[PDB]
Amino acid sequence: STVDVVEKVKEIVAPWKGKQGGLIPILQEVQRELGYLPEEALLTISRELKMPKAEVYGVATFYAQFHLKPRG
Amino acid sequence: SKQHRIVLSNCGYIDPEKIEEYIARDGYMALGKALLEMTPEEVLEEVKKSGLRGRGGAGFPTGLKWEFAKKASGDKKYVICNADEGDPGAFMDRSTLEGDPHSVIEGMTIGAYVIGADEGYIYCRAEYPLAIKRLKIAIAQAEEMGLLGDHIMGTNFSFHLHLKEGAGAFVCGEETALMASIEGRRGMPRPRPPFPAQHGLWGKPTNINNVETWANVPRIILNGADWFASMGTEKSKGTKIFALTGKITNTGLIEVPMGITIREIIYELGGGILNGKEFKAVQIGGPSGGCLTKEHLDLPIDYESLTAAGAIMGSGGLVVMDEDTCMVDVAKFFLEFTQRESCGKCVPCREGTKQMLLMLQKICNGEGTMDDLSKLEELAHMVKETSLCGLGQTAPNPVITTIRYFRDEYVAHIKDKRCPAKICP
Amino acid sequence: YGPSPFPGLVDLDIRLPEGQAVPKALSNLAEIIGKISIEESARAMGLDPKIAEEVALMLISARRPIFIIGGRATKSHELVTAACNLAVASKAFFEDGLGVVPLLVSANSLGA
Amino acid sequence: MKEITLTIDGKVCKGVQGDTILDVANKNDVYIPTLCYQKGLTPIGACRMCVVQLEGNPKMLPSCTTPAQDGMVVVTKNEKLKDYRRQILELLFAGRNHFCMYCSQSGDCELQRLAIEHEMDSVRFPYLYEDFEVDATDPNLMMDHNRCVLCQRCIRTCSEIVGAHTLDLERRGWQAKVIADLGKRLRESDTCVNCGACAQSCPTGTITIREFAYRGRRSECDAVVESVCPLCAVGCKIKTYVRTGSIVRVEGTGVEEPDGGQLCHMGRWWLPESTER
Ligand SMILES: NC(=O)c1ccc[n+]([C@@H]2O[C@H](COP(=O)([O-])OP(=O)(O)OC[C@H]3O[C@@H](n4cnc5c(N)ncnc54)[C@H](O)[C@@H]3O)[C@@H](O)[C@H]2O)c1
Ligand SMILES: Cc1cc2nc3c(=O)[nH]c(=O)nc-3n(C[C@H](O)[C@H](O)[C@H](O)COP(=O)(O)O)c2cc1C
Ligand code: SF4
Ligand code: SF4
Ligand code: SF4
Ligand code: SF4
Ligand code: FES
Ligand code: FES
Repeated sequence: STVDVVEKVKEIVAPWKGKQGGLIPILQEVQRELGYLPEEALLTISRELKMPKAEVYGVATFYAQFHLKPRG
Repeated sequence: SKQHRIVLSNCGYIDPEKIEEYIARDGYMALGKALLEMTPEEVLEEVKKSGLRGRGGAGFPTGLKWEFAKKASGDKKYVICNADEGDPGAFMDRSTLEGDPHSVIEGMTIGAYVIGADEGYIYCRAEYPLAIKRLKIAIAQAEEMGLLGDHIMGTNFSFHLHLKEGAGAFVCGEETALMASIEGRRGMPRPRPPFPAQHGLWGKPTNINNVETWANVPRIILNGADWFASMGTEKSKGTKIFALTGKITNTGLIEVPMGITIREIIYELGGGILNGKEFKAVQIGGPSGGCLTKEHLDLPIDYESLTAAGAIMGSGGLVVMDEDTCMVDVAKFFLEFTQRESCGKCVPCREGTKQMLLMLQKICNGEGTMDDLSKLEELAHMVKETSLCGLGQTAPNPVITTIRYFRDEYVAHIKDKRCPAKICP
Repeated sequence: YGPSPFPGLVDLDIRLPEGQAVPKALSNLAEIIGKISIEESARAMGLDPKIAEEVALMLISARRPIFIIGGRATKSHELVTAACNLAVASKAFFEDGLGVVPLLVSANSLGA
Repeated sequence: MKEITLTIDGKVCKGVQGDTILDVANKNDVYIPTLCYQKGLTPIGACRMCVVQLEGNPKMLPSCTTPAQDGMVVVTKNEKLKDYRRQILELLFAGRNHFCMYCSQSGDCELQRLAIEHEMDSVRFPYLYEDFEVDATDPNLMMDHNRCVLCQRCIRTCSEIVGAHTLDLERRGWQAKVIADLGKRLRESDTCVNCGACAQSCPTGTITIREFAYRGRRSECDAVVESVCPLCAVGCKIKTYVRTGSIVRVEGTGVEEPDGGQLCHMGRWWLPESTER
């Protein structure tokens, strides 16, 4: 559910608020627990870390390990 | 066969997890004699005469980099260990972090003591879970014994390690891309003159180094410096881990001193090609490295000697080719790798790499003219001399080196339309 | 009492209810010059004691704060003084003046 | 010392020990080709057109990011550099789809001027005919990615000067692209203030103000007058361009002040829309 991922990634970004770094590990752990990075996950990561959406989408699509669509 | 092992002088004659097995073989002694016997200055100057050049690929004297990092402003430093080995064939370094993480921990600690670094990072790809596991447990098993926590030996010296798991890119192995990747940004290299010793992680001075040069500072401290300078030629002193692979009988990691003729590497160490075939070429520096052939058989392998031969030393992978392999296809494969792992920041690389891939594809497919070869050569030279990061400056290496030694093999694709690879129409 | 003009950069949205919140604000900042009471000065501000408490707590921990006073606050020449007093009650000084930076709607303000 | 001296093109130039070579060149009059350099933004190092070499050293150094050091001789024009710069321009033209015939910036584009000054009359490369998106969803701004040099001066203007970090780079490699928030079109992005600082920063004709297309070319103006924006109190300095009794373009002078030349939607949309009432 698109509402489950909201709180579920809230609990993954919790240990990282206000620590000056560690965004690619956040994305790594959202990839581990979802297999892909949905748009809702990225929007909530941006709203919690108060990092712009352009930055999180740029770093999410920079690496080949991540995926923006559900994988087979 | 017969080779000198310094970096991997532990291999399997050690337990990879429990530390007291490691200390039973002079494990942490260096740290003591550098933290309780010597001064934070002589430890730098006696490394500076050891001639330990950067084993990461550049070949820079680590003593000079440590001097640049120590003589910095402000009181906040860092030490970083680059184990984001992205070359598919350069498992050289993951094997070291999986064999003896404690020697690397010692090296990072010695660096922190000399430079004056409080914190420290290690960069490992999330694709290597074994090294990450063993290092995460080794740092704990080494701080419990009071070697990686606060007031080590009670000497006003603290050193914490934060293992950072890499994301997986190959451009993220450069200093600036690594620094950007730790800070949660894109691994896009930045201009060099603000070097990562006056301005690094979060603006604080850093001393990024490779893992095999980190695995050498411990031994050169304890066994001395005059001894380490007695295994080099005249400029490059020490050992070097090589990944001998390809169509060779004996494949794996070897440790030869520097200034070794390549013949011994392929004719008597691996024991010859993996059939009754003959030797055509050997790529020396992984994907972004040149390729040497039979005119280079008695040329010693150094940092300065390989450069004159168009081949760079980096990722240390020595992949050997049979007589059947074609150099046009070899160049295309090694350039299609560096294209996929390009950042897309500098015009020369973002464009010329794709264009050279197309030119090589049309020269191998028989649709090549006689001036597209000149176009390819000039494009290689332009991308080499204009690109920002070393990726763009060493990506058109397997084209320059395949044209300067196999020029007839290229011209044969334009004039007689047939290929000695015997694999394609 | 507005739409929080930066929905995504603010970390403390304090919505004041209308009426006479100007004396409430001026008495609230009076304590920050002396003690640095709050509950009594936080009733017309429509904030439970805790809300005003950590407002003051973040206001005191800032070494160089600044206030942006808008044109809505000019519905009463009292609230402008309230903002300018919150400026002095937190040591928001600069070599050209206080940290108030009013948002004037035209350029010929003094001229007009 | 804080007072160094170099020799660019034989001409002796003065400068300060902290600047780069391009700054010392621009300080006197001296010309160096630039495409990704913008006064007011931290040097990027992407186009590699500002390459320059010293006597003795065969290496090539980017004049915009390499610092100046007293005693160095600088050579900006020779056969090697002309060849390399022409190859870079030909790569840029063969990679993307540049149609100068109907470009809105077809007489004031930095790339086109650099191509004409280097006598480019052929591309020498197989002309990759790739399909790039043209984003005209926003009624005011148009982003035609067929004309992108990937200089990132739009991503640096919406980040350090504006703050509305709406633009960034999508997938790496040759597939690099300038996207809005989360790969959306500009009209779906909520973090945009419609300031047009990106249109002023773009050297090519990728980002373009739509309603003044083909009229707001700085090359075919009649007069340039600098004044102040009357609409609000900030009072931003402007660079009004006049053509046939009409304001066709308002650009923000003040790339040295903290504003950075970014004007508000009013300052650069209402003012040229006012002259046609
Ligand atoms: N996987 C790999 O290991 C791999 C992959 C490709 C290539 N490579 C190697 O990468 C290299 C690319 O060059 P590079 O990126 O190492 O750059 P470089 O050759 O300029 O590196 C020089 C080193 O010296 C340091 N240095 C130099 N001057 C300094 C100063 N004034 N102050 C502080 N530090 C200073 C730099 O920080 C760096 O560590 C090639 O030599 C290549 O063989 C390695
Ligand atoms: C594309 C590219 C990838 C690199 N990858 C690595 C790497 O994985 N590990 C590494 O130690 N150095 C790597 N380097 C070299 C770095 O610049 C290195 O951190 C630097 O040379 C310092 O290490 P050294 O002093 O031991 O040479 C890479 C360089 C480039 C251009
Ligand atoms: S952006 Fe410049 S080079 Fe490209 S089509 Fe338009 S005028 Fe021509
Ligand atoms: S209009 Fe302004 S806010 Fe929007 S993308 Fe352009 S510069 Fe950024
Ligand atoms: S849109 Fe313009 S400014 Fe932005 S990267 Fe492309 S060419 Fe450069
Ligand atoms: S451009 Fe906009 S912000 Fe600047 S003075 Fe004019 S109205 Fe005010
Ligand atoms: S590689 Fe020469 S035959 Fe295709
Ligand atoms: S202009 Fe000097 S590198 Fe881009």
